[PDB]
Amino acid sequence: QKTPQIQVYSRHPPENGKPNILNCYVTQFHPPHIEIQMLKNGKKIPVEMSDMSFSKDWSFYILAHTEFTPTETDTYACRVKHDSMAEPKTVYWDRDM
Amino acid sequence: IGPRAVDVL
Amino acid sequence: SHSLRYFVTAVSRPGFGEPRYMEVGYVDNTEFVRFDSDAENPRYEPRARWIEQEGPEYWERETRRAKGNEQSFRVDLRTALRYYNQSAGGSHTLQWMAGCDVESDGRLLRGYWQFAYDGCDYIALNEDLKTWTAADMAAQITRRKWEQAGAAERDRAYLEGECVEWLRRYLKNGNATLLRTDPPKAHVTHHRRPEGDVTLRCWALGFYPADITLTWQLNGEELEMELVETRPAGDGTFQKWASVVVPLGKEQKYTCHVEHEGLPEPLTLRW
Ligand SMILES: [K+]
Repeated sequence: QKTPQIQVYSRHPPENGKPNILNCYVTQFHPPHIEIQMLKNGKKIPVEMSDMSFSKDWSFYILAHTEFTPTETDTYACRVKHDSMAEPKTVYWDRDM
Repeated sequence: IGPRAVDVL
Repeated sequence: SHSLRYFVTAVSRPGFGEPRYMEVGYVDNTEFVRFDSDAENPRYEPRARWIEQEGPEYWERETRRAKGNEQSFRVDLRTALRYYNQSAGGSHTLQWMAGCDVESDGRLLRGYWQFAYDGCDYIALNEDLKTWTAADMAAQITRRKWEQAGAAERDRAYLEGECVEWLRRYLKNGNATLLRTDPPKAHVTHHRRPEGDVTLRCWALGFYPADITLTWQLNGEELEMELVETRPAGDGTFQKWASVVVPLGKEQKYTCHVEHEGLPEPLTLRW
């Protein structure tokens, strides 16, 4: 069992008001069964998922994304459930990272 | 083109 | 040098029915074909424009090979259950990587043919392309069967033969895409901290392929640095950043350095 590493970030440098894409990039997990959700102010967004790949160390990776328009005040997150962890792991978008 | 895994475990 | 590689995964689905079965092909780390048994009428599919030049014969023979592999993988999964004394009701995965790394002169630099069960090394063809490394007792049983069958000889024939030959063909036909590069567009961002000092973040954006070096220097010595893993933009290009914490008013003494195969030379920038 290998624990997923997550990054949450925009496609383009985030412009309040300018339309963009939010990504949730999940890597280094095994087994391949995983549940990934994207949240906007705590609520589930209805999200495309890349097809699954594995890397040369056998561990899987996938890219979730969704269309979005950043504002001063909207918070966003990626939540991941996988058998390697007791509890879902939530990572919040930081617009500077 | 890709390989064929014809020998089984 | 260049590489052609196939990455294959089978995942068993306890109850009744076929395992999930997937194959993906790469030339120098970029995906060009895929097969997925969960598609409606599953075929080998192109994943880039350049490989679409291949005719219906290619697509049909590759689809057939994938479906043949699906059956071998099904047998493989059931055999693995017996060797490890596992029950039918759990999900298990078998992965395989095979392919060739080839030099300028056309020499085969390394061939690969290796398997993992449930995420751990199972059996691998050694660099000599004649003997197998077996991770455990199950894989020793497999090894003895493959030694008797002369598996390695046939595997090596693919890796030295078709693998090399097809890689050269793909590079000839698709080198505009496969060898394409997009240099990084870099900039520095400036973030005052509550502590009164500044984070400088050096961004590299829009680059292809993935490999890049980002560093920070102070008085032209390297150094303190936070550095995210290279990540996909979602449009085929990659992103990375590196950051340091510096005094407010001393931003100008720090330089960010970017090396990437798409650049005519190393990039040097500041706030
Ligand atoms: K192929």
